[PDB]
Amino acid sequence: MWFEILPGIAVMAACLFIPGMATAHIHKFTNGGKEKRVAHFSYQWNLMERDRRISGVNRYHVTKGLENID
Amino acid sequence: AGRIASFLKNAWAKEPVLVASFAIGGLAIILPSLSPYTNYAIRINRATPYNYPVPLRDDGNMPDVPSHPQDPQGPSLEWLKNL
Amino acid sequence: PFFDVQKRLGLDLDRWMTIQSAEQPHKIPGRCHAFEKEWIECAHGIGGIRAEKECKIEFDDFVECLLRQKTMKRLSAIKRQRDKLIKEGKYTPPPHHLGKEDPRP
Amino acid sequence: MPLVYMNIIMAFAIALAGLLMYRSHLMSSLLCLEGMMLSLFIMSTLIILNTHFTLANMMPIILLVFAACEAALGLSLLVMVSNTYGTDYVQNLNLLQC
Amino acid sequence: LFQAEKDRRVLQMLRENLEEEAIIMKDVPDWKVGESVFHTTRWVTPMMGELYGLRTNEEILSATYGFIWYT
Amino acid sequence: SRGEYVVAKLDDLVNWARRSSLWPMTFGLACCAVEMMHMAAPRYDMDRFGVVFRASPRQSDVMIVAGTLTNKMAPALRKVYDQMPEPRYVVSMGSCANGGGYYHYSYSVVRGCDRIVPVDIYVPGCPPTAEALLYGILQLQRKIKREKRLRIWYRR
Amino acid sequence: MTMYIAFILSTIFVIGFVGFSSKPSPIYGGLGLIVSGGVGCGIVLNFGGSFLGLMVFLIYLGGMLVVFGYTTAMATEMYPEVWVSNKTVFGAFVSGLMMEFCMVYYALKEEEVEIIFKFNGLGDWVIYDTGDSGFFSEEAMGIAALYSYGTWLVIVTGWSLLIGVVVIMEITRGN
Amino acid sequence: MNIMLTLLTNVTLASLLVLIAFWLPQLNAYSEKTSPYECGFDPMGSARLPFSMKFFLVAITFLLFDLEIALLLPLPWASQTNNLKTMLTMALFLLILLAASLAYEWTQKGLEWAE
Amino acid sequence: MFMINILSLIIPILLAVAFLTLVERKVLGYMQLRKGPNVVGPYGLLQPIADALKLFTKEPLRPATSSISMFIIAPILALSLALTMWVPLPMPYPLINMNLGVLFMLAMSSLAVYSILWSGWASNSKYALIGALRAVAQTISYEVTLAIILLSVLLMNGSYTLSTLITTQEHIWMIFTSWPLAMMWFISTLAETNRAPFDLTEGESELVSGFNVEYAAGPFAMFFMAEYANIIMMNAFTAILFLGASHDPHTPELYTINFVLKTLALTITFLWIRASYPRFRYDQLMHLLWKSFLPLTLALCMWHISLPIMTASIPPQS
Ligand SMILES: CCCCCCCCCCCCCCCCC[C@@H](O)O[C@H](CO[C@H](O)CCCCCCCCCCCCCCC)COP(=O)(O)OCC[N+](C)(C)C
Ligand SMILES: CCCCCCCCCCCCCCCCC[C@@H](O)O[C@H](CO[C@H](O)CCCCCCCCCCCCCCC)COP(=O)(O)OCC[N+](C)(C)C
Ligand SMILES: CCCCCCCCCCCCCCCCC[C@@H](O)O[C@H](CO[C@H](O)CCCCCCCCCCCCCCC)COP(=O)(O)OCC[N+](C)(C)C
Ligand SMILES: CCCCCCCC/C=C\CCCCCCCC(=O)O[C@H](COC(=O)CCCCCCC/C=C/CCCCCCCC)COP(=O)(O)OCCN
Ligand SMILES: CCCCCCCC/C=C\CCCCCCCC(=O)O[C@H](COC(=O)CCCCCCC/C=C/CCCCCCCC)COP(=O)(O)OCCN
Ligand SMILES: CCCCCCCCCCC1=C(C)C(=O)C(OC)=C(OC)C1=O
Ligand code: SF4
Repeated sequence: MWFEILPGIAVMAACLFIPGMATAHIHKFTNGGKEKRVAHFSYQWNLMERDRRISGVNRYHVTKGLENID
Repeated sequence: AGRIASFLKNAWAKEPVLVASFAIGGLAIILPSLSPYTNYAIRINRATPYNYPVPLRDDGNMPDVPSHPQDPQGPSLEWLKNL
Repeated sequence: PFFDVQKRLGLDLDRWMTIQSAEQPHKIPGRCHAFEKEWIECAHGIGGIRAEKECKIEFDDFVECLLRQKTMKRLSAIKRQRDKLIKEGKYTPPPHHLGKEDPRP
Repeated sequence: MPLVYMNIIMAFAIALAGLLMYRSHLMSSLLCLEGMMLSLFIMSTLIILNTHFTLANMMPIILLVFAACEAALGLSLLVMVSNTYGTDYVQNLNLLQC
Repeated sequence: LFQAEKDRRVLQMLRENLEEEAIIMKDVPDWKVGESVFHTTRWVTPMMGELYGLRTNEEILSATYGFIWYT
Repeated sequence: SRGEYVVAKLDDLVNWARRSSLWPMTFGLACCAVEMMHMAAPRYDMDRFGVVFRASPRQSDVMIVAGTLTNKMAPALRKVYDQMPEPRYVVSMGSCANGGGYYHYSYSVVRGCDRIVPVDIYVPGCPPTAEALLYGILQLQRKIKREKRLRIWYRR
Repeated sequence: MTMYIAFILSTIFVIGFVGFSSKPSPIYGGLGLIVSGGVGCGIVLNFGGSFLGLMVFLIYLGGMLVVFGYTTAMATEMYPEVWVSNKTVFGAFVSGLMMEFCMVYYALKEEEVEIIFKFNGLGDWVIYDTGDSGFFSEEAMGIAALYSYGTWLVIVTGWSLLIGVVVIMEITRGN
Repeated sequence: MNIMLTLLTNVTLASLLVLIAFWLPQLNAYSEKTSPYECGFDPMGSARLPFSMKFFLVAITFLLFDLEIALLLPLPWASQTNNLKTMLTMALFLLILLAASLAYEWTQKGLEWAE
Repeated sequence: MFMINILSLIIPILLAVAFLTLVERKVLGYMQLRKGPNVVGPYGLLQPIADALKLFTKEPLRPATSSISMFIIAPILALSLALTMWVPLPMPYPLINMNLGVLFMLAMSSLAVYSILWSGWASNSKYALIGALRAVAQTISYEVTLAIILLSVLLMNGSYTLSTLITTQEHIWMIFTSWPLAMMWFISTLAETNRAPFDLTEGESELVSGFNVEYAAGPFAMFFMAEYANIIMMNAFTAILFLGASHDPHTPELYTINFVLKTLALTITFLWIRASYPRFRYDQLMHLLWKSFLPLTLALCMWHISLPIMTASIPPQS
């Protein structure tokens, strides 16, 4: 044997391993190394637009801390 | 008594699915009116601040209106923490 | 023809939905709340025949808010003149109107 | 008015003209009725969303409900017509004149 | 703070539009710069077309379809 | 030559794919089919070779004529053979399909299924054992492995 | 002006309406209505109506499916007609397409009052509201509000549905 | 924007698979191969002849029942109102009417297929 | 970069689908006291590749009586929708983050049924027509109960968003609170994907091949891919809905492994059920869904509306 079913099953597992993990990595890669912001409502979108506007680079994921208020 | 007992026994022996469906439906209909926690659910819904609380203009005649969030006046959710 | 049962019994069967300035959920306002409020307060109690005349300005403002025809006409005229000036080179759009604006929060 | 409003109104007009001009089958006329209902849904939804009439958001849903009833009604009638003639042709419905 | 910032941004965009329109519509004989289409003098919430009419396509797309298309 | 090597490798790949995935039609006539049922039984397990029965002639690759072909049935057998998409193969199983067998001199029996359709492999026996049919199927696999369509096309 | 996606979607909406309005075999009418429903769902989504567009699309699928079943049962012919298999159907289809083209061309090239009023175009984006507030969806709130606010609508709708069940069962009795 | 791209990619991949399927192999189509299938023989009648549906009443009822689901979809959002008593009453009323319609059709032999 | 994500979603699903066919064959063989594919490659690992290459190098034929446009369109619609169904599923991050993911999934499923209907009708054959009408009957049987079960389950989630299901099941799986509905839901998915004991659209022992009887080579392979992709998708949806895996935001791979294992277990359960039971009658299926599943579904919907109000456990995010 029955364990001879295990190889093929394992193969399928590896395939199903690829998508989700891939998405996670890509989100981090394109989002500055942190999870991509979720904007289900207009307030979150307004926050993201404000971060993009004040970044100075046109990237919402560039964060400005207390070092920018002189 | 005996008539409804025989009817319920026949229904349980023959259509248990319908008996379970009617039991669950009747419980769902009648139980919420007997529950003490429904008012708590209403209060929890009422206490969620979806929109901005617009301040009132002080006229010197509002003893029950706080002048700051941390003032003792106004609604308090000490009850919600312990729930 | 119209048996006003709601008014007689104070029932409010469907009056809550007739206008856009009537107690929306979560106090979410209509797009033209102020114009319609002004028109309704102007036209209240004086009858339809008189309201069609003495409250025409408020109704016109409400219709303009609803459909925005005159605003589109003004914008179209401004854009047409902008295109005409740009084509022959008399006017150049400023940097902040071409995507090089210094943005603000 | 935007061009989308004109396109939806023209869709309603096309569906009405298709319903009013009868070919052989009756199911086609019923489908034209469904299309008219869909166009009305789209128009009302667009207007309500644009105006931000919040309480009016439930209006299109109710519309759909009665659309179903209408559709169901039509289908019921079609069955009997077929059961009488074996076809859903409209030219068989000529026993009564003016 | 967001309300104050939004107010300032909208007013600044409106003033930029008004100044540019004053530049463009100078040759027109009977054109008033910044003339309202409403009889009432009270503040009217600006339309998206008024705010972003004389700007680029990308800004208009972001202002209109930015939130709806964000997934 | 480079093209010669390319067409040889492509022929190898296509032949391997076709012989490693053989789907015979669900089609039997008489006693021989019972032995075919025993070839799908756990002891021999034709599925372990990639051989899968399929009911639709459009989804089948092989036809195993397992039984006597009567005059009343010959049009139906030819019809379901013609509706098989190509490439397609035929295996003749048992004496009745090979040459008529025990009913050779009958008025109602086709004296061999090869009068109706071309046959690739002849499996003898009345009935052949499931092992004999498995040997015939593997021989058909080897015959498919020997196919050289793309080389012939390239040499045209 | 921006990518005119809504205009293209509405044009496909009209095209599907013409497709099922020329009245070919009801199979193709149902196909055209499915296309129109999906495209209208896309339009409503583009204007912010996710639930309504999804709901209408969801409602039509299955309703059409019931229709497909009914067409196979009582609305079939030996040679079902398509838009190119008949002179009447093809003529109606072509006339609808050309009327839509004429309406569009008279619309975007000039400001003329076709039936109700005139239009200039400039894309739908002009008529937006730039409202910036909320941790919720306005459409969701309105739909949710029917139980609390619309008690009368719920009552009449439920009564109508129950009576509709009774009515279909009454009609299909026969005898 | 992303959803349109995803749908376009899916449709394009499926169409390309169809093109590869129809253009790569060698096609030898003759009239006998492409004939309709009825397991050994020519079909007697057409497949476009009327095919009686014995569950037409349940099919019509599904249309109404389908409509009921749309009303029910808004319930999760609704459960967030302050007047929970009215919302609960309306939801229970709608479900009770749905159950009553089901019972009415069940008792009058409406769920039984035609003979 | 987003195109790379689309490809990284699409290709592994297809590869997984091909391997699932091999896994089904071997599991059925070992449940039937035999072995299954073990000759083509080590442990039969190369069998799906041989199957695909054989199918796509075989001639596809257009039936003489068929309607060619719908005949070609139907497999494309089936496979495209099967691929599209995977985009909102969070593992633990979705490719597309939708406010209403469950409703979009419901709508997509409805669209999938039409492909079976169109292929059966365009085949212009009697068995294909019987299979198409059986598909119509199946959808009528299961659709309403499936939607109401989904609504009842999601009443505890607070929203239709798929990712919120990860938050709702942070401490216990949802099945512990909705194990009755779950069982019904499971059966519905069996009816929905046309899987045994509800494989009535194909019906090999009755309708030869059912709706896809005239299809051959590539279009048939595409229908097979769509069916198996839908199987894996529905098992993944059930795993997300009822078996909530713990998610650590700094290590999503743990959630990915947990989710994949749960989906694999559910798919193997599907194969087990196919190997265990006979076939229903397509009127018996409708009678089961309407006379047994629907009263219980309505009663449990009433119960699950009342339960959060009774116990003051209404979920957030109106
Ligand atoms: C990339 C996506 C598009 C293309 C899709 C195709 C995917 C790639 C194809 C995968 C190739 C793997 C197949 C090779 C398996 C061979 C196994 C080996 O055993 O074969 C032997 C010898 O091999 C064969 O002679 C030839 C197979 C090798 C094919 C040549 C390589 C060509 C690859 C080119 C790839 C290009 C793909 C098309 C892209 C456009 C003969 O053994 P066999 O008789 O069976 O077994 C006897 C059984 N016993 C042992 C129990 C007694
Ligand atoms: C005069 C004779 C009367 C009897 C016969 C009349 C036939 C008509 C059917 C029923 C009469 C209509 C009366 C119902 C009006 C609905 C509105 C009213 O009831 O108020 C509601 C009170 O809710 C009650 O619970 C209504 C329940 C009564 C209806 C349920 C059963 C009765 C209908 C039965 C007949 C229908 C067909 C038969 C089906 C079996 C909502 O109030 P509330 O939510 O606080 O505040 C709303 C304001 N907010 C939004 C700002 C907060
Ligand atoms: C899975 C995702 C990845 C897939 C990626 C690949 C996608 C490919 C799409 C499908 C193509 C592959 C299928 C097979 C190869 C194509 C050959 C055929 O389809 O085209 C031939 C093209 O022939 C044309 O009719 C005439 C040839 C001349 C074309 C004129 C174009 C201008 C060229 C003039 C010379 C100048 C060069 C300019 C080019 C840059 C027609 O031959 P035909 O017999 O029907 O088909 C039978 C094929 N058989 C034999 C293998 C079974
Ligand atoms: C009060 C709660 C109500 C609201 C919740 C209800 C939820 C949904 C339930 C109602 C759905 C509709 C049910 C309709 C019942 C019709 C029964 C019927 O007519 O079918 C009979 C079978 O049923 C009967 O015998 C008649 C009714 C018998 C009793 C059924 C249950 C009635 C109530 C019993 C439970 C009472 C309350 C529970 C108490 C539990 C004990 C403490 C015939 O069966 P066939 O399918 O035709 O047979 C074909 C094979 N030869
Ligand atoms: C304190 C408050 C609590 C509220 C009450 C909650 C308690 C509820 C108690 C009862 C719940 C039971 C729910 C069961 C759902 C319906 C069961 C049923 O009755 O259906 C059967 C039929 O059900 C089946 O047979 C299923 C058919 C298909 C089976 C294929 C799979 C078999 C099982 C595989 C494993 C299942 C795994 C489930 C969970 C999976 C993980 C998600 C009816 O068939 P008949 O005997 O013919 O009756 C009709 C005449 N009266
Ligand atoms: C998948 C399990 C093994 C399948 C075997 C398929 C055999 C197909 C031959 C048809 C047939 C059947 C069904 C059959 O039952 C039978 O016995 C009377 C025959 O005569 C021997 C047959 O020819
Ligand atoms: S060859 Fe022998 S065993 Fe086979 S069918 Fe003929 S008589 Fe029966």
